[PDB]
Amino acid sequence: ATFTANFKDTDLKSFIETVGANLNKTIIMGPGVQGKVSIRTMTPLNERQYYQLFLNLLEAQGYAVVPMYIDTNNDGYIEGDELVLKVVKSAGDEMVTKVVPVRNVSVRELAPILRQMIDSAGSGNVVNYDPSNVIMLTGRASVVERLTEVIQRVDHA
Amino acid sequence: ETRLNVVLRGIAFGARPGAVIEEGGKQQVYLQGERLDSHNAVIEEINRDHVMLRYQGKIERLSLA
Ligand SMILES: [Ca+2]
Ligand SMILES: [Cl-]
Repeated sequence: ATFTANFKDTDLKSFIETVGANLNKTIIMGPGVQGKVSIRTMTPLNERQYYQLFLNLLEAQGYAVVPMYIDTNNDGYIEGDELVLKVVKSAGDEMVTKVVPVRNVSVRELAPILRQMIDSAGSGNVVNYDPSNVIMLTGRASVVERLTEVIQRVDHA
Repeated sequence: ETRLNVVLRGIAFGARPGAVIEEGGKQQVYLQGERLDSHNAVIEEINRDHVMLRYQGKIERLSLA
């Protein structure tokens, strides 16, 4: 099960509200959530990766997501599908997101290289290491392309 | 294409899709089967890069800006 998305100049509040619908999750919004969001999925994402995208895009704007476990039926069980989320103030430039499989190496091995690249690329660019041995990249497309080539070079080298 | 003066600003596609559609500078999120708020138009299909509208008994495409 996967998510693709293309958002151009979208009100933050409307972005947030869409992710909630996609994920089937109640999102509660703090006061003064405002701003603009743009993103495009170069590859499909699965639910975790999409949620990570979410976290990534809100963070760029200065907004943190806080998960809350609420028991709406007083049964003493809070099932995963019923987590609530609270949002609150904490061409080569296109905002894109991509999943890169890594076939021959543990992904965490690549950290100290990518750490250097992201520090240099500057803010808005984020690498996420998935436990299934794939790296997720969010940031400016030129940067995402330069990370993708370094990931793949090291993989097949 | 749709002749309605509304702009498709975002599209998130999956099992539970949604579109952000603008009208009069106001953005609003729509799920499939919901009606357009401004005009009597039904988001009949949300697909990957576009929306199909039912307006006055015709199907019309709304693509991304
Ligand atoms: Ca319960
Ligand atoms: Cl509770």
